[PDB]
Amino acid sequence: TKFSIYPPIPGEESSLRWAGKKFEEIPIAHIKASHNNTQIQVVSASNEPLAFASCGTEGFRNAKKGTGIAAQTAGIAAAARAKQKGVIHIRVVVKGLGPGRLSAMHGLIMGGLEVISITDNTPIPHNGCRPRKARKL
Amino acid sequence: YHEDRIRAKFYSVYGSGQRAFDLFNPNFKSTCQRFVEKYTELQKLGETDEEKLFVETGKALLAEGVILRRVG
Amino acid sequence: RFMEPYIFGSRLDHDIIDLEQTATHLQLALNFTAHMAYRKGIILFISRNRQFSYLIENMARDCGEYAHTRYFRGGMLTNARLLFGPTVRLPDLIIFLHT
Amino acid sequence: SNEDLPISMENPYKEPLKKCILCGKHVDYKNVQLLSQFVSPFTGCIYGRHITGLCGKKQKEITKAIKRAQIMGFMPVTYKDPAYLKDPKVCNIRYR
Amino acid sequence: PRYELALILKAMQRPETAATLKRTIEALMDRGAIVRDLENLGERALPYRISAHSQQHNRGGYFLVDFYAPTAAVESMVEHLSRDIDVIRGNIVKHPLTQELKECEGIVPVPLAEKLYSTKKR
Amino acid sequence: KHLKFIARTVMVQEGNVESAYRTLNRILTMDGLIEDIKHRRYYEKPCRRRQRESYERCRRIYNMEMARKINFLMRKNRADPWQGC
Amino acid sequence: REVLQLQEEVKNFITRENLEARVEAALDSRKNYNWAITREGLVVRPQR
Amino acid sequence: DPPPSTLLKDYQNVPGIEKVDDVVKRLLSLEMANKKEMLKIKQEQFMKKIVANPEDTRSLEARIIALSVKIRSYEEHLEKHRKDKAHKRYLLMSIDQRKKMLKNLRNTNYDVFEKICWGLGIEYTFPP
RNA sequence: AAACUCAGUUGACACAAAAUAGACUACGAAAGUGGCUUUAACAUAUCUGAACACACAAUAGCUAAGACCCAAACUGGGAUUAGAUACCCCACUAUGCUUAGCCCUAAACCUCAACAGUUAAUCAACAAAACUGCUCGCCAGAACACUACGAGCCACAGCUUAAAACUCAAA
Ligand code: FES
Ligand SMILES: [K+]
Ligand SMILES: [Mg+2]
Ligand SMILES: [Mg+2]
Ligand SMILES: [Mg+2]
Ligand SMILES: [Mg+2]
Ligand SMILES: [Mg+2]
Ligand SMILES: [Mg+2]
Ligand SMILES: [Mg+2]
Ligand SMILES: [Mg+2]
Ligand SMILES: [Mg+2]
Ligand SMILES: [Mg+2]
Repeated sequence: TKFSIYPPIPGEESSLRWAGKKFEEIPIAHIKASHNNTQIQVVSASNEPLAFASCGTEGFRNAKKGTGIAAQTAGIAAAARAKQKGVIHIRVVVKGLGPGRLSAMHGLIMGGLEVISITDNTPIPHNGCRPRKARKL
Repeated sequence: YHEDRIRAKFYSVYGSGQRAFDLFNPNFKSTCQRFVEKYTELQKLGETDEEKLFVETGKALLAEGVILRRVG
Repeated sequence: RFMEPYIFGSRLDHDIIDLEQTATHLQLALNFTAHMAYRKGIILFISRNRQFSYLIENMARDCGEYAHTRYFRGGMLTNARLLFGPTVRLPDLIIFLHT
Repeated sequence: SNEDLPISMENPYKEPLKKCILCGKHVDYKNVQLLSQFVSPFTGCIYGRHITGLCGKKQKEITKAIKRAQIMGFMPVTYKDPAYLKDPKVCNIRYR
Repeated sequence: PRYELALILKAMQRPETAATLKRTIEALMDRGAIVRDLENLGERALPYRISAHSQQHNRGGYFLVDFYAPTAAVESMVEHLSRDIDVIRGNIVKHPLTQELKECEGIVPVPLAEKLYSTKKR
Repeated sequence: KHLKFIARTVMVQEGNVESAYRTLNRILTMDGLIEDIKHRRYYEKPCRRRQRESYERCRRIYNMEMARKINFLMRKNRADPWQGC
Repeated sequence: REVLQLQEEVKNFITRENLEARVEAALDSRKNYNWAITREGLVVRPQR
Repeated sequence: DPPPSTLLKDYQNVPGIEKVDDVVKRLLSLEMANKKEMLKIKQEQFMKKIVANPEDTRSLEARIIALSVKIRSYEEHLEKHRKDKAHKRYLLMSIDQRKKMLKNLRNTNYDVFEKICWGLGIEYTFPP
């Protein structure tokens, strides 16, 4: 066989396992990377919160929150908290295009947790609420 | 020319063929040209159907020693 | 456009030149060239086609006439009195192997 | 006159037009597999005609069928139906 | 004219599905429709979690009802399909077989627009 | 309302998380999702959007024509066969 | 030809007489409208 | 309006159409068709009622009858869709075109013009 | 900085808006129209034809009654400023939406009137190659003047029509 980037289908005979668990059982790591912040929350497969971290929680304030270093620190803290709760493998889902979008992941990798699938869930209204007018300077 | 339709049919059925074109020779006759000549003479004999003329020309050329390798 | 009358037709998007008109035009051109040479005129072949340049030059040198296949400087004919001299004799006939 | 004069007729050597893969075939909103063959596996976006290589008529038909299937509960909107990932790859897209 | 009704029914047992299909076809005939055929596309997971009548459904039974009905009836039928609790979704369309498969000669090679500017040197 | 971990999901291959992230980013760029996300931050007025789309179409057509012309004329770029003439 | 073919087809139509039988037959059977297209224009049918 | 049981214009001359099944008759009736077939049936009825030669469709009379049927359809549509400005314009333009055609017919053939006005119920009035 | 004590995952949930398709150039008289379904439906094959009527006419706006996601004149803060406004940040309103009427203005622009015809000997320039026939509308230095007056209009700081005197040798 060969590797497939497509995730294994839920309710399908997939031989792939991670620590004896199935893909639908691996806990989730949500990373909201807003233009000035990075919030990371780890939940179980049954949406049970386990670890939460953010640049504000780490102590970074104002523009320091919107930095890759702060996102990496938040990722490291969240990964440490999850590891203390028994989390090893995670499926990372990320929304937004903040500066820490990748950096947080790096921190979440530096904490010892293994990322098995990178998922994007950026909110994209096909056409919904009208966005704010363009800034003039 | 009238032979253009015959040439188009021949190229559709058989393609270029092994016999390459010696364009330098002014009297060179290609496989398509021999097929056209056979078609014309057979039509002059009296046969009028296009499919019958084509198949009889193919059989006659095969008898004459022409490698008419059909593509389809 | 102006070459349309001399074109016999188009064969698979390739123009074919009517050799019937070409025969008459070439007869007229050869007769005119022969008459000019007979009158001891100056004949200047011109062709910027590099591939044939050498050959054309040789032909000129073999027929006792003049050739110009290299780059045509601005004013070889309209300013010949200044480029060559006030008493220079311009060619009495110019033959283009390539126009 | 002379038989050697060229005759006026249409081109016999002319090749047929490159018909699109869906030409002559009915496109239906219930054919979720065929519609999924022309959407992005990851985002569900409808590919353009420069990718699908389809004519304008068939591209419009495919687009309308995809929209109808998505709004009528026959086809996922935000991605490609996973059971149809093994279908032949007719799109000219390269992600890797 | 000819209308095809695509019907996503709530996943349930065979007696309930039969009763719901019979009720739907009976309503169609009451409104004046003539049912040409009834095809069962089968039970499958919905592409998305459709919620109907204060109930979220993930799977449903896909069926087709081809029929000939007067135009003025169609709207009424839709209203009935908006009130049938066992119907996850119902959509009436002009039947695709009615539309003619007009011949497509091919992807004609139209080039870019020519002579868009004057012939003077620029 | 859709199923999770099917859309915009890339499986990591032997732990090369960086490579998987780059692949997902390339997928999003190719599908145009990044363009939409960044252009929907602020409202582009319809006249501005039409002008931008027309300019993009003109630029794409001009670039394709220039590339085709360069490719067609590249054949002439061989070594000079008539050196000295 | 069209009207005669319509006459033939009406026999197979669903009426109140055979409504239950046709409904049960539809419930038993399944119709598949999915089929793929290849780069060569050849239709690939699915397997039941 | 013609009765809903009336057969379509394309099927009235089909042989054996009176011996077919009742469901077949319903399928080929105006009830199971859209409004265009009803308009065609109305136009054919008006043609048979008024014009001397119903075969001729390019005659001024046939054009006036068809335009009158279209005007009737537009008025029926605008009874429900009062805010449809496009069909309001279509109705007014069709009325003006019918007025022009009636003027031409009255100038050319007056007995036929009177028959048109009586059959279609048109009350010709000179413009201000 | 102000203010919120809310934020994140999941679930339920619109009278708002309509990714990708669309690198398409279609429909409509124009304005305009890009989610889906259904109904109704896209005038006239002989052309032209409104200060002379009928019917339309983006956005903004008025009147009345609703809808509340977001956006947002205005306003209130926050910064900033000597202070204040604008820009930036936050909150919020008219308004954008629906219903029923009004208002009838746009760089309402393909800045190239409608119809028919020609490619033959090009054309001040630039723009979208040059013309012919025919008809309607319009123009006759600039500025005064998208003005005054008169008249009409559901319009009341409005729209349409539209001058003159003084002045200039230019525009
Ligand atoms: S190639 Fe025939 S419809 Fe597109
Ligand atoms: K949309
Ligand atoms: Mg007119
Ligand atoms: Mg007018
Ligand atoms: Mg308006
Ligand atoms: Mg308004
Ligand atoms: Mg707001
Ligand atoms: Mg405009
Ligand atoms: Mg006009
Ligand atoms: Mg004004
Ligand atoms: Mg005024
Ligand atoms: Mg006044």
